[PDB]
Amino acid sequence: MPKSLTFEDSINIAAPINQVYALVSDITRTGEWSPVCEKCWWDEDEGPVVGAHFTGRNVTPERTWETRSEVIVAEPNRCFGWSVTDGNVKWIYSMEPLEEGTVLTESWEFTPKGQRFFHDKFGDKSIEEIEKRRLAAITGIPETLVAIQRILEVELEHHHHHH
Repeated sequence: MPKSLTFEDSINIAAPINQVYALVSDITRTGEWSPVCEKCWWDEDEGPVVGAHFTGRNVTPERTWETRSEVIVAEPNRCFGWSVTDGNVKWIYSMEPLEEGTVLTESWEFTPKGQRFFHDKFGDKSIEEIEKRRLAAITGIPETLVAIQRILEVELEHHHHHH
């Protein structure tokens, strides 16, 4: 039942917080004059603080879509969590720097606001659509946590560390 489209996953990575922060924050890339992006900028231009929001319209031969994400929690080298639109989608990345690595803990909190975007169109028939995005995050977020860990550990050594 449409109640709370929320999922979280945490993993211990054998790489420092400098690696983990730079890996999870993937928006800024080769785009000095906008190639695959139409217009994309980050809060590093102004100031990455609570209330600031990085905005990026992406352009593809299929779609043209824009994502603004507001920094509702800014903790320098402790936790960086943004929100796509006014309390609609949350992406909360808790970063715990160990003396042997960093534990990344992601929390996706999709509220009834964006659920209503499906519900108000179909309701009965949109149940599958809200379950779709739920289950795609239940599979997608843990997958991503392992991918962040993996690419870093291969880059650290690749040798010895393999089960």
